[PDB]
Amino acid sequence: MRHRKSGRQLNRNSSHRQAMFRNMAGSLVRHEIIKTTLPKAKELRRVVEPLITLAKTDSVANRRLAFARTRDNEIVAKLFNELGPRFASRAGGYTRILKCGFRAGDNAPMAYIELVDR
Amino acid sequence: IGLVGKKVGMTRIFTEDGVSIPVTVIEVEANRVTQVKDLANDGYRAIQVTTGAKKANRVTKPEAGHFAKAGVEAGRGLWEFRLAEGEEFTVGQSISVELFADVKKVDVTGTSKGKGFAGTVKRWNFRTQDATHGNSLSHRVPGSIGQNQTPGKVFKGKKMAGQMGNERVTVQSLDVVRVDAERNLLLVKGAVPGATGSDLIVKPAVKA
Amino acid sequence: SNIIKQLEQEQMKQDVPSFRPGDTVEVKVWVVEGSKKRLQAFEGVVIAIRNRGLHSAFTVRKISNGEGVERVFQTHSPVVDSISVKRRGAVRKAKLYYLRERTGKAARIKERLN
Amino acid sequence: AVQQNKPTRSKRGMRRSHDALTAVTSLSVDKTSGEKHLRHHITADGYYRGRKVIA
Amino acid sequence: MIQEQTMLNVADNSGARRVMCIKVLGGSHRRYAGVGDIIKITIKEAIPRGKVKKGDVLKAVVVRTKKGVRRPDGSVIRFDGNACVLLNNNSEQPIGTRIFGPVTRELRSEKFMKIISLAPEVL
RNA sequence: AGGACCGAACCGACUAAUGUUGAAAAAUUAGCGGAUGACUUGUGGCUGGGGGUGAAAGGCCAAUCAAACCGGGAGAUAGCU
RNA sequence: AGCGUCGAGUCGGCCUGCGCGGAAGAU
RNA sequence: CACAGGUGGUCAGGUAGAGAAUACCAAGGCGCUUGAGAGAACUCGGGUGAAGGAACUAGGCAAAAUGGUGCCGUAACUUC
RNA sequence: AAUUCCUUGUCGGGUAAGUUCCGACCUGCACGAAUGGCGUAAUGAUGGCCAGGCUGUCUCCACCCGAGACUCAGUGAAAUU
RNA sequence: GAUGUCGGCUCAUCACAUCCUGGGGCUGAAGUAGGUCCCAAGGGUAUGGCUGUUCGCCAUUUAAAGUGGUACGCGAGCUGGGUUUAGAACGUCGUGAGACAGUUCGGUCCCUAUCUGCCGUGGGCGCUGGAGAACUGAGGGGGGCUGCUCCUAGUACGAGAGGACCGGAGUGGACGCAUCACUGGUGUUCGGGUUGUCAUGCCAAUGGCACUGCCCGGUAGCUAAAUGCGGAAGAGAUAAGUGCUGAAAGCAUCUAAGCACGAAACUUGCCCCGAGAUGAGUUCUCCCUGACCCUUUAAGGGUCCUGAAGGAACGUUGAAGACGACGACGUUGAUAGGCCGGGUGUGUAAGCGCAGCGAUGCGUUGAGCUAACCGGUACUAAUGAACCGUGAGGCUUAACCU
Ligand SMILES: C=C[C@]1(C)C[C@@H](OC(=O)CS[C@H]2C[C@H]3CC[C@@H](C2)N3C)[C@]2(C)[C@H](C)CC[C@]3(CCC(=O)[C@H]32)[C@@H](C)[C@@H]1O
Ligand SMILES: [K+]
Ligand SMILES: [K+]
Ligand SMILES: [K+]
Ligand SMILES: [K+]
Ligand SMILES: [K+]
Ligand SMILES: [K+]
Ligand SMILES: [K+]
Ligand SMILES: [K+]
Ligand SMILES: [K+]
Ligand SMILES: [K+]
Ligand SMILES: [K+]
Ligand SMILES: [K+]
Ligand SMILES: [K+]
Ligand SMILES: [K+]
Ligand SMILES: [K+]
Ligand SMILES: [K+]
Ligand SMILES: [K+]
Ligand SMILES: [K+]
Ligand SMILES: [K+]
Ligand SMILES: [K+]
Ligand SMILES: [Mg+2]
Ligand SMILES: [Mg+2]
Ligand SMILES: [Mg+2]
Ligand SMILES: [Mg+2]
Ligand SMILES: [Mg+2]
Ligand SMILES: [Mg+2]
Ligand SMILES: [Mg+2]
Ligand SMILES: [Mg+2]
Ligand SMILES: [Mg+2]
Ligand SMILES: [Mg+2]
Ligand SMILES: [Mg+2]
Ligand SMILES: [Mg+2]
Ligand SMILES: [Mg+2]
Ligand SMILES: [Mg+2]
Ligand SMILES: [Mg+2]
Ligand SMILES: [Mg+2]
Ligand SMILES: [Mg+2]
Ligand SMILES: [Mg+2]
Ligand SMILES: [Mg+2]
Ligand SMILES: [Mg+2]
Ligand SMILES: [Mg+2]
Ligand SMILES: [Mg+2]
Ligand SMILES: [Mg+2]
Ligand SMILES: [Mg+2]
Ligand SMILES: [Mg+2]
Ligand SMILES: [Mg+2]
Ligand SMILES: [Mg+2]
Ligand SMILES: [Mg+2]
Ligand SMILES: [Mg+2]
Ligand SMILES: [Mg+2]
Ligand SMILES: [Mg+2]
Ligand SMILES: [Mg+2]
Ligand SMILES: [Mg+2]
Ligand SMILES: [Mg+2]
Ligand SMILES: [Mg+2]
Ligand SMILES: [Mg+2]
Ligand SMILES: [Mg+2]
Ligand SMILES: [Mg+2]
Ligand SMILES: [Mg+2]
Ligand SMILES: [Mg+2]
Ligand SMILES: [Mg+2]
Ligand SMILES: [Mg+2]
Ligand SMILES: [Mg+2]
Ligand SMILES: [Mg+2]
Ligand SMILES: [Mg+2]
Ligand SMILES: [Mg+2]
Ligand SMILES: [Mg+2]
Ligand SMILES: [Mg+2]
Ligand SMILES: [Mg+2]
Ligand SMILES: [Mg+2]
Ligand SMILES: [Mg+2]
Ligand SMILES: [Mg+2]
Ligand SMILES: [Mg+2]
Ligand SMILES: [Mg+2]
Ligand SMILES: [Mg+2]
Ligand SMILES: [Mg+2]
Ligand SMILES: [Mg+2]
Ligand SMILES: [Mg+2]
Ligand SMILES: [Mg+2]
Ligand SMILES: [Mg+2]
Ligand SMILES: [Mg+2]
Ligand SMILES: [Mg+2]
Ligand SMILES: [Mg+2]
Ligand SMILES: [Mg+2]
Ligand SMILES: [Mg+2]
Ligand SMILES: [Mg+2]
Ligand SMILES: [Mg+2]
Ligand SMILES: [Mg+2]
Repeated sequence: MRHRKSGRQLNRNSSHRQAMFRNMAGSLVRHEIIKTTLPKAKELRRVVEPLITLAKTDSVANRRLAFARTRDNEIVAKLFNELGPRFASRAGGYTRILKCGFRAGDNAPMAYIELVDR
Repeated sequence: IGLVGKKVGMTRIFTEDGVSIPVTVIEVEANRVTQVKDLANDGYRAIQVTTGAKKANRVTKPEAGHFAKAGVEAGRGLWEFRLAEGEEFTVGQSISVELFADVKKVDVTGTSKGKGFAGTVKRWNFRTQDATHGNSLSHRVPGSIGQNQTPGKVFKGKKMAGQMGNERVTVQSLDVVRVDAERNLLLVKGAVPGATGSDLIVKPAVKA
Repeated sequence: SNIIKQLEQEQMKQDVPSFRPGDTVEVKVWVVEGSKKRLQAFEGVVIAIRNRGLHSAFTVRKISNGEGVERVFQTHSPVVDSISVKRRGAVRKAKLYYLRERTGKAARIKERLN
Repeated sequence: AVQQNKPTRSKRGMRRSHDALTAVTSLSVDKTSGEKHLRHHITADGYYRGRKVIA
Repeated sequence: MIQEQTMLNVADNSGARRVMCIKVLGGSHRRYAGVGDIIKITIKEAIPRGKVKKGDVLKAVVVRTKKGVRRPDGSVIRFDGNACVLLNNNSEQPIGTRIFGPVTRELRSEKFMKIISLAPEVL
């Protein structure tokens, strides 16, 4: 049973998932649109959107929390200097997932996830 | 008869003499009578009731006309209650939790929480075999399922793994702790079937 | 939810004092030995608090007549007549289960004087 | 555990009575580009619901 | 929550120091004795010149448990150790003259009012 | 000093689980024994089948051993199926 | 036979036909 | 077999360490040639567990436990 | 008794309870002196027994993390009949 | 041209020659408590020490620790202690190889389930116009155990000792169902402490790796040891048994006619499934009221138009779930995520200042962070469509209306 449980395992261990979503969150902030599998896109929202929320309030503490969760100062800088400012008036929903068919190699359901004002 | 309610959740009532009574809170909104079954037309005596408030788009035209015949708003479903020898009700009558004002004990029916596909240990309280002492791949497995050539088959009703829960369960003879007609609440002592939010059928206790 | 909130809030005591893990508290409990009722004091260290509205509880550890005793009080129970902080303890943790393995000098808690 | 008797071509067919694929019931038509697409999916030219969403 | 093989401390001056539960009495397949339950015990360790001897088979009433007791408001009382009071095998009356450490109000019964009276406190 | 001690490499193989149409015709994993010696290992050499070799288990002698393998006597013989 | 009364049969061996009990088992 | 096996020699960085153990790294080399989901039973490999503590079992099998250095201290018996 | 059939001999010890164990007895079915007798410190992945510690071994299982199992796409066996 | 074996474990299922509980006759049955026989199979029916044991003995329970059948039930379910390979030894026999239903130590247990069966769960078609619901209940399944205490009553009974029936009340054991409010477990998705090391230029602060590195706490969920509930009462027909009236047979006789009692068995009552109940049931509601031509004039066939109710599909999903299924929701929207507020948990972040030689302490500060929770909120994603499903529904006969 998984009654009321959140979070997808994605056939990985916890440390792999954490590392993967840190990378993928970095990729989405950097590029503003990425193509990934639909389940990964849905989970990535729960990682990326809180980073954008954190980035609305520029402070050393918040930059360091963002750095702890991204480990990339280019990404932290973009969050606090661009995205947080860009999304200051938006109450959540900083991303949109667009389904885009099936991956050739494994028939994986694919989606684009992008920042909403890209 | 009984009423249809909703499992809100569980809490406690502290009594003045320092007893904590575990209570299931049941929200019993007005049950509106949608149909009265009689012996002439239907061959048995019953009321059909509705409760709650369904949204127009989700109410089909067949459903709408049934409610419209009764002259009541669409609720979230229909439930029947068999009538006693005396009991009379009218179509469109609303029945409140005040029904239970003088009732001491109730039977509460709901749909149990769904455990999905359950092993024999969980489903039937089978004992596990040895975790060690040489056991090969047979820790929680059911063991033997029959005899030998006589009878050369497994008997019907054999306890085996399968779907557990997500089925109708009645818990009998629950004490009515409080009937709060103003808040549309019935408080019953102890647990009742189903998750928070699920439909409950509450009836006066059959046993006594 | 909002329903259960309302049912719970009307039963909640309004006069529960502030206390923290590590405090020495005296809890006076109603004891009915027959029909006569009286207050029995239970004094000891708060080793755990469960903050959970009406379902709040706290665990008090005492050494009584040789023996370590713990009592888990249901904070809003009418059995609990009164609670009073006798001494404020300075501890880091929310839960002082480590005190179960300590006696005497090892089980001392520094006073929190502020 | 293995068969004592060779299962028939009949029995094979019967087991495969549930193997048939379901065709796409209908394709949606983008309101701008007029391209057919899977419903709730972007078009091959990168439209979705009239908007050019990718390039 | 005492079962067969559970070692208990002795909350009396009968002379036993350590006793082992060899039977939870009062029903077929009965698993556990809590506070107020009679158990069959064997004395594993005793004082030199006590009223009881090592290897004696007696009854005892469980007076403290680590699992503890629940009260009607949902409260719990738990002890650091499991303790019992040795009883005469036939009469089920306390062997010792003193009781040591707290007991609970679960013992308040004509059967064990001697233990209550002798106990240094009742919780 | 030591067929001394603890312990890697190295040599081994006591227990358990897995695996048993294996990843593997003997292993993997966790533990285990020896670890300056009657030790271990590379290269090459010698011993040949009623023969060898054997700190001896009928062990081993090319996944084969109470008499190797290959070819031959040979279509042995088979009151048996 | 029941209690001298009472007014018609009664009694139990034999041979034999057919039944009755004796007679509890495991999917 | 693009096979968790077998195969002798040589070289020997850093931090911690007695160490060629072990952990993390350097140089250097790799992610092991099906993937994607899901988060049932059951199996496998693991983590934690109230109270009890060998009651398990042929048997404490397995597991849990012990585990370092310095110092103090150390019984029967003994071929010393 | 690595030997004893009768046999779980008998007595003592250990356990609440001990066909095993330890110590005895001698009635050695069927020990016995280099196919050695009886001892014996040390040693042992050796056999038996007891105790402390320790624990999911168990009472009696619960939850969790992973790999399978399940679904989709690709490839695609087997014994048997 | 193989039908795996003792014992254990797991899971059973039936018989009744009944161990307990239920009913009853007789008793050398005062009571209590037995003995014996009859009825009764609903349910229930020990844990340990020793031994491979089954068994047995022993300890201590229990209302009781039933007896049997089921390939001495159950190894394509587990074990492998015993038996029964190869090693070795003892006693014993044999000149010896060796041997012993003597003993002793060691000693590989394979199978991915086609069919039947069983537990679950779907798809198809049917049920006669289609559709959405609510039902009836043929039939099936589950459940059915019991202690102790108190009252009645120290009554009846008894010389005492002791000590009831019947009836009533309470509280347990075992078992079962549900649930998570409580008490707790778990909680590698939350917070913190900390060892070694590597990195982010460095400091400070962080992150990676070391079993989640090791740990301490812990939210939701799941959950038991947690806490609610259950077994029934009642009814019918009975068993053994007890009778009433009563002849045959002037009597007697519970039986032949007639009538009455009588048990955990039976049929109900309680719970769950249930119309594929093809004997395919009922009730309520909803929807479709067009043209046209052929030929094989028939439940014939095709076209043009029409496309309902509703369904499905897709999407967002769920205390529903292996997949199907089932439930919620799809902008006229709280379905999910985010966001906001709260709660909860952890336990006083960072930065800065102050004190200290410094480790560190103190202030800012119960701070900061906070998953699955609660209450809200259209910010994001749930699309306009399209698709399937049709167009008044056979014949015969009756009863009524035209
Ligand atoms: C090999 C036959 C086995 C597996 C076992 C057999 O037991 C014997 O035959 C005892 S002799 C013993 C058998 C096996 C093979 C060699 C050795 C000697 N051991 C390991 C045994 C128990 C029977 C006595 C004879 C019949 C059996 C079928 C049913 C049964 O109970 C079997 C046979 C047909 C079975 O295949
Ligand atoms: K030869
Ligand atoms: K002998
Ligand atoms: K000799
Ligand atoms: K049986
Ligand atoms: K009798
Ligand atoms: K029975
Ligand atoms: K057989
Ligand atoms: K067996
Ligand atoms: K078989
Ligand atoms: K098997
Ligand atoms: K078949
Ligand atoms: K809980
Ligand atoms: K919890
Ligand atoms: K670090
Ligand atoms: K039907
Ligand atoms: K289902
Ligand atoms: K939302
Ligand atoms: K601070
Ligand atoms: K600070
Ligand atoms: K806080
Ligand atoms: Mg959720
Ligand atoms: Mg995978
Ligand atoms: Mg890690
Ligand atoms: Mg579920
Ligand atoms: Mg078991
Ligand atoms: Mg195996
Ligand atoms: Mg296993
Ligand atoms: Mg048959
Ligand atoms: Mg055949
Ligand atoms: Mg198929
Ligand atoms: Mg050496
Ligand atoms: Mg070797
Ligand atoms: Mg190894
Ligand atoms: Mg050695
Ligand atoms: Mg060594
Ligand atoms: Mg030999
Ligand atoms: Mg060879
Ligand atoms: Mg030869
Ligand atoms: Mg010739
Ligand atoms: Mg030939
Ligand atoms: Mg006869
Ligand atoms: Mg490869
Ligand atoms: Mg290789
Ligand atoms: Mg090598
Ligand atoms: Mg290394
Ligand atoms: Mg898993
Ligand atoms: Mg562990
Ligand atoms: Mg534990
Ligand atoms: Mg513990
Ligand atoms: Mg212990
Ligand atoms: Mg044992
Ligand atoms: Mg046992
Ligand atoms: Mg071991
Ligand atoms: Mg270990
Ligand atoms: Mg013998
Ligand atoms: Mg003997
Ligand atoms: Mg003896
Ligand atoms: Mg023992
Ligand atoms: Mg001896
Ligand atoms: Mg000899
Ligand atoms: Mg000689
Ligand atoms: Mg010798
Ligand atoms: Mg054959
Ligand atoms: Mg009988
Ligand atoms: Mg029957
Ligand atoms: Mg019945
Ligand atoms: Mg026994
Ligand atoms: Mg058998
Ligand atoms: Mg049997
Ligand atoms: Mg097997
Ligand atoms: Mg079999
Ligand atoms: Mg064996
Ligand atoms: Mg031999
Ligand atoms: Mg039944
Ligand atoms: Mg229970
Ligand atoms: Mg909760
Ligand atoms: Mg907790
Ligand atoms: Mg934890
Ligand atoms: Mg952490
Ligand atoms: Mg630093
Ligand atoms: Mg690294
Ligand atoms: Mg590394
Ligand atoms: Mg008469
Ligand atoms: Mg009963
Ligand atoms: Mg807090
Ligand atoms: Mg920090
Ligand atoms: Mg402060
Ligand atoms: Mg918040």
